[PDB]
Amino acid sequence: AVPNTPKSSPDTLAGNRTEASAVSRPYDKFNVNYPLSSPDQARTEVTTKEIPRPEDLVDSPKFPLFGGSANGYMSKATRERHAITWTAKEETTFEMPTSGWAMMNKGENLCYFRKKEQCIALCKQLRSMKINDVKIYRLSKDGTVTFLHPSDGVFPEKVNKGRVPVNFRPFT
Amino acid sequence: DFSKAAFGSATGLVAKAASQTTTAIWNLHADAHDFSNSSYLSKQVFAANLAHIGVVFIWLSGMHFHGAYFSNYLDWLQDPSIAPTAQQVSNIANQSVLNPIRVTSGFFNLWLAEGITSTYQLKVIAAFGLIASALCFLGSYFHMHSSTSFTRVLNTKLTSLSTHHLVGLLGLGSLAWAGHLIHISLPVNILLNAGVAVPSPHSLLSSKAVATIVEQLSFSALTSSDGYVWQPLVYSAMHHFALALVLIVGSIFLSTASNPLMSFTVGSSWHLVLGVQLFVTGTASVLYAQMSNAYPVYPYLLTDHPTVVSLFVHHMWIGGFFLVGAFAHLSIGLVRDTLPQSFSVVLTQRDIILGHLTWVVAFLGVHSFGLYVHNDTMQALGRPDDMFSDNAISLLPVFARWSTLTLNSTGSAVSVLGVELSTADFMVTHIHAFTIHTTVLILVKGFLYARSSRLVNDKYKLDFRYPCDGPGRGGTCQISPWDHVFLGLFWMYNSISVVIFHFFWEYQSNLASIKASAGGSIRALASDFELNSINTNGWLRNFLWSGAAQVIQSYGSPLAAYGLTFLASHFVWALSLMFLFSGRGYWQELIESVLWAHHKLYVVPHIQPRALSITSGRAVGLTHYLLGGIGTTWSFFLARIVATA
Amino acid sequence: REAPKVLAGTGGPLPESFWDPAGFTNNKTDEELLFYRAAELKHGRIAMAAVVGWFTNASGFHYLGDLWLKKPASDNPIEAFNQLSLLGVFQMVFFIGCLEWLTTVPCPPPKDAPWDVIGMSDVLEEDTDENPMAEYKKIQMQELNNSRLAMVAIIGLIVQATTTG
Amino acid sequence: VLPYMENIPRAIVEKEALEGVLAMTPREQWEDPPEDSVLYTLKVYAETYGEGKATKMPWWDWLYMRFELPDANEVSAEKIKLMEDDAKIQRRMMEGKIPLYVPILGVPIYTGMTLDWKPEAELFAGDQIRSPISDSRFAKNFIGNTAFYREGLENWQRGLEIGMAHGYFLVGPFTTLGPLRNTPEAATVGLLSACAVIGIVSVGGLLFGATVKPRAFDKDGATAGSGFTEIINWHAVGGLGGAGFCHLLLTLF
Amino acid sequence: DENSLYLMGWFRDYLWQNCAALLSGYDSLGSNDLAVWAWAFLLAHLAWATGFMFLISWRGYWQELIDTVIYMHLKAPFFNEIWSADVVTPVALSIVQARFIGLAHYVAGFILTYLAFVVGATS
Ligand code: CLA
Ligand code: CLA
Ligand SMILES: CC1=C(/C=C/C(C)=C/C=C/C(C)=C/C=C/C=C(C)/C=C/C=C(C)/C=C/C2=C(C)CCCC2(C)C)C(C)(C)CCC1
Ligand SMILES: CC1=C(C/C=C(\C)CCC[C@H](C)CCC[C@H](C)CCCC(C)C)C(=O)c2ccccc2C1=O
Ligand SMILES: CC1=C(C/C=C(\C)CCC[C@H](C)CCC[C@H](C)CCCC(C)C)C(=O)c2ccccc2C1=O
Ligand code: SF4
Repeated sequence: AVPNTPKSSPDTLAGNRTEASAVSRPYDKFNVNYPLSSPDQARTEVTTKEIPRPEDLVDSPKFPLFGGSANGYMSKATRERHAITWTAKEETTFEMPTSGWAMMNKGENLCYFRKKEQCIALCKQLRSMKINDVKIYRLSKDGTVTFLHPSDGVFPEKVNKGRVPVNFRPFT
Repeated sequence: DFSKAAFGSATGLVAKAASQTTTAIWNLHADAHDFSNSSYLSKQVFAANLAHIGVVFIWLSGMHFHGAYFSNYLDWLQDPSIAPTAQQVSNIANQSVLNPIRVTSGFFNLWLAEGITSTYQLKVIAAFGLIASALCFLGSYFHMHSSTSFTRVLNTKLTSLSTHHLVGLLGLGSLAWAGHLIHISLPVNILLNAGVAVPSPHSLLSSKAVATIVEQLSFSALTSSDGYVWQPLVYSAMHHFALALVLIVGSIFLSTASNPLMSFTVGSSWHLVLGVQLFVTGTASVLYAQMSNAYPVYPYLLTDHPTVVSLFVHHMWIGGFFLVGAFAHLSIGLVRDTLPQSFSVVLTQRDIILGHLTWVVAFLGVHSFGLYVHNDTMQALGRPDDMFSDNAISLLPVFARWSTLTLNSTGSAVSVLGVELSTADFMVTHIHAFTIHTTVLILVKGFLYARSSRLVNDKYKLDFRYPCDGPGRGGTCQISPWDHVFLGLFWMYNSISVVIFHFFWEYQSNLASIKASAGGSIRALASDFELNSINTNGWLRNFLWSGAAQVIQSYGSPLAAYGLTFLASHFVWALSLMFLFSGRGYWQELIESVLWAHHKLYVVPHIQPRALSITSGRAVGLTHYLLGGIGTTWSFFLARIVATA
Repeated sequence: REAPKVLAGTGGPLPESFWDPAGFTNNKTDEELLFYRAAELKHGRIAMAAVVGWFTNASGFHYLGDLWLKKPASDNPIEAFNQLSLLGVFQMVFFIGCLEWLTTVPCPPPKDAPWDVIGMSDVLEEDTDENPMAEYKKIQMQELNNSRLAMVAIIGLIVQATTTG
Repeated sequence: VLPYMENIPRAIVEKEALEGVLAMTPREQWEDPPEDSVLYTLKVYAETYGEGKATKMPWWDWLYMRFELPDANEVSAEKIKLMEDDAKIQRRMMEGKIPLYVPILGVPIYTGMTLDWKPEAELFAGDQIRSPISDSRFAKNFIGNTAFYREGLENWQRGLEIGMAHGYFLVGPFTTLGPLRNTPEAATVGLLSACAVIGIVSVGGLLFGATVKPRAFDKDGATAGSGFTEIINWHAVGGLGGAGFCHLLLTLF
Repeated sequence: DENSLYLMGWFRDYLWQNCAALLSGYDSLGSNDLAVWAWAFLLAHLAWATGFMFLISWRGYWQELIDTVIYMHLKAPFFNEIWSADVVTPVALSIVQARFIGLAHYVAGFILTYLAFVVGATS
């Protein structure tokens, strides 16, 4: 719909969001190994086939029982998306990070959010409800998927091998 | 045992080293009535309510005691035009100037409406009020310590509670008051207005008095019963009888089988009930404030102008405070509930509702204050014909000037209440609407963005009252529902201050206009409000600066107390500015230096001095701001309306 | 004789009370019967609004015309309309013409429901048995019954006036 | 059922009341109800009273029990369980289709229609929600047929139409409600002011096209913001035209 | 020498007394040469209270409100095609910026109020 959402594609409305962020904010860049801490840290790779962009999913079976809300991300106004892929043991209710309530599926579940903070809040809520394997992904403008949160497979609360200290200052 | 547990909070405070700080004391005060969720929460709430009822009974007993002993109530009965004073002031220091304090609470008019003619009756009422307070304290004790859990009253026994309140409390109280009116408040006022002496009130319940002296049931009695001070009591008695009948009939003719609190926890249910109750009480207070001067109901009430002004302003302030507290407790109930799925439609239309209200507030503010600033600019530029006034571009409130309808045996209130409105009324009413909308915007935003928001996505994990989430995301200060209530209290203060300013200026303008003389019948505009309340300069000159002469020239007069409270209110209001503008960290470092000074002299307090927390500092600043502003308006209004009326 | 199934139990003394006592339904295609329902609903909505306008004009709530005439307008809605300047009457005609144009050229109504000029059938689901609060057919019948009643009520008002005063 | 909910005397609780309490309480909640639940107090009174247990109780304790326990009708009536089941089915459905209330006199009044609030394309999109004001066919074909969106219109046509509308509107609030209201040249001054406002907003639109370059109207190839800039230029032209037409209709007639 | 001992003197005889002519800069009767200074008096009070706004209310509230306003803009017709909030994103003033701007309004109203009062009193 044209009054509900702008008629132009998100890329058309974005204009030159890239090549201007590199100019407006030349400091805003990710390090060579963003989700991880060391170059030799496996760096599991996922593609759009595994976690597709939300505009390519309509009535997906992995979506939870969500009725839609005005508090979701800005389609056609933002292109970055964060996705959560967690597997349930039973169908129960949970709070969406954007307010409102959704009901989890019996098996696989998949949600899309704009900010990573919403995904991390949902992960905290789910882990408080005894849920493992909560994987958080990031969707870029061109569809490249970056795997986040349990980046090396082990949650950051638990120390794991192969994790080089970062921003560690050897004094008080 | 119980005495040991009375200071149990202090014992717990000193038990752990983490609670050996002044911040622990301030938390102990802030979390005093915040009854935590437990098996005895409902007992605690009900007992606290009964204790408050006992406190109010103590207050009523004290007021009747002052009326009995420290008031010129009998002299006021002999001459209602005299100043009602009910607070003697002893000769200590040098305060003897204000020894008779003109009380403006309307207790004299109330007691006259109750048929009270002797100070012995006031003594009896004070004694029975003390007895009732003692009974309420006994009942509150009992319920807190030995009674039912009361946990079923809001979910299970809500039908019984609502039906009892509908029939017994409300209807039977209205019926009993109608009986009291008809039997002792009408006859006593008849015998006082006629000046034929008043017998004992019980002698009116004899079936041989005027009840059977004449059986005529209309406006005809001994000699000539033409007292118009008496008719409002007749109308009140008829209203109470009709209200009792309709309440009793409709209570049994109502479903009442719909409790929306099934999905809420007991604590959240209590908070939501408190919020809706506060909304109802606040709107009732505002309605009574309007109706007090809209309709005469107490004997010799309209004549006593300070009483009318005080009743209006006090009830407007109480209504505004309770309306804000309504949204405060709605936010508390929403954020403290585990599964508050009931507000799903509004939490999913969060941004839609908030943004439409934002546009409404922006539109109203720009339009109303732009009318005011445009009038200011045009009058400054010497362009009175370009202003917004009756002699210029006229913003006549047409929707106000129509209430005509088919009669069907009606009268009086079938019109605009016999008052014509002008451009000034239109503009000030739109200012009122805008300020109310902004207060509602802040409160509704606090309610909606209570569990989550686009900025912080786990605000429900932060509970109701938190200072911030941090300086991140650009800064997240004042996101809590508590902080939204904190800002909404300022905007309620602004709204109610403008409302009472409008009422006070209109009241003084009407008093001056009716003081035409008798021959002067072209009031033109005159109507100082209608002619000058169109500019901000008009207000600042002809209302604030003009009426401040009474309160600032009160030294050496009985209103010197009002002058001193005016000054103290300004002082407290600037101290509020101190608390609101500053921050916790600086004061913490200052206290660190002061505490070093203490340690240098072996003083070393162990309750470690900590400055007020961020939320505590905001609350102290808001309390001082409200106190200072409301006290300034209180002193100003009372001095102006007592000296000049 | 039963309903033509394109109307399908949508009126009468009861909802399934196909009432036509004139043969205005037989041998008529579904488009024509949909047109009949659209005309009935438009006439209704216009009436239902006109009755409220009449009773709010005959009750003294006649601003915007109190100001235009610069004097209190007549309570009688026919005389009140006659008091209006031809500029105002033709402005009303032009606005209704613009509204009718809107619902034909740029915003044509749904083919299967020409009465749905707002296109409400694109956001509402239906009345279903899983819905405990399903009342869409009930509110459709409320609209139709109040439409049919106000269609004769407004004529009663108009012909009662201008012939009795 | 559970052993303690068997042969409970009517004095403690009615049979219908017990059935209603069980109906409104989750099945897993039994055998260990929470302290604040009705079922917990009903259980506590179920023991120590009935069959071989204590058959009598003091009057004060009887009053306590009566206050703390339901009384079947109007509290645990079958209609109340029906309403609770309806409410839970409603909340299940709103995760999906939402019933439509409208706030009338400040209180939400149910209409009878149920919306499709769930977005058509992206479930978690915050701006793809469906409302009759923004998703009904009238809205789609009204905003879609406006000059800014109407199919078959060149950029200059959109600009000209929007400008004509804006210019004809803007002459209004200036001829009357202005400094030179009661003057013979009120219409001319209003026309000049409307043309000035059209020019200022057109300069603003040119500024937007030069800075943001919206690119939503550009044809193939071309340059970023060419379509929007053409729209704004023809909006200026149409604004002048519509303002002149309004001034003409004011001077005449 | 007598009324400066007590602060009600500082109000009545200084501020309330010396504002009599300034407020009459413009009224229903007309406007004189002090009209500009009464207008500046009001303007300075307005600036001072806007500083009150920036000092009392802090960021988070305003950031959420601005987020909702951005939602209204992005959902508004005829403008989502043109403004995607990517260019000069509207965010609430930072805490330091807000404190400075509130202080600036406070002192601007301070200076202009006292200048207008001095002119209206010593004219
Ligand atoms: C029926 C009325 C009512 C009731 C029963 C409650 C009950 C409650 N409120 Mg509440 N509230 C109300 C009205 C009410 N409120 C209104 C009208 C407002 C808007 C102003 C609020 C705003 C509000 C906020 C913002 C908060 C509460 C909170 C609370 C809870 C804890 C209260 C506490 O510990 O305070 C203890 C008692 C005090 C702090 C009293 C101290 C004195 C106050 C601050 C100033 C009084 C100054 C005085 C009038 C002037 C002095 C005289 C002068 C001459 C010197 C409790 C459930 C808190 C909570 O967490 O809830 C869960 C909370 O954060 N309320
Ligand atoms: C916001 C409140 C407000 C309002 C309503 C007015 C109104 C007015 N001012 Mg004014 N003014 C204000 C604030 C306001 N002022 C302030 C704060 C100042 C101080 C800077 C001034 C300073 C000022 C001066 C110095 C002068 C005026 C003048 C005027 C008059 C002519 C203005 C003009 O040309 O209109 C321009 C109007 C428009 C361009 C139209 C805007 C409004 C349209 C109709 C909105 C439509 C929205 C639409 C319905 C949306 C839905 C569309 C959808 C259905 C498709 C007019 C009576 C002049 C005068 O003397 O006249 C008496 C004049 O010389 N003003
Ligand atoms: C009332 C109403 C409405 C509506 C509103 C509106 C929106 C209005 C508007 C209106 C308008 C707004 C209109 C307009 C018109 C315009 C015109 C009419 C124009 C014209 C122009 C022209 C014609 C021009 C021409 C030219 C050119 C083109 C250029 C050159 C020059 C010339 C001049 C040639 C609604 C539905 C909402 C609802 C309620 C009712
Ligand atoms: C001053 C100040 C403090 C310091 C306040 C403290 C340490 C409170 C302690 C003050 C004492 C308790 C004052 C005691 C009362 C006074 C002596 C006045 C009352 C009695 C007189 C009238 C006689 C804060 O902690 C703070 C925190 C956040 C924002 C702003 C501020 C702030 O402005
Ligand atoms: C009102 C308010 C805002 C909102 C105010 C904002 C966002 C600034 C207002 C901008 C004014 C209205 C000008 C808007 C832009 C103009 C068109 C000028 C543009 C100038 C640039 C081109 C340089 C805050 O961001 C804030 C932050 C922290 C504490 C308190 C507050 C606060 O009180
Ligand atoms: S200034 Fe204070 S309230 Fe604001 S973010 Fe920083 S610590 Fe929190």
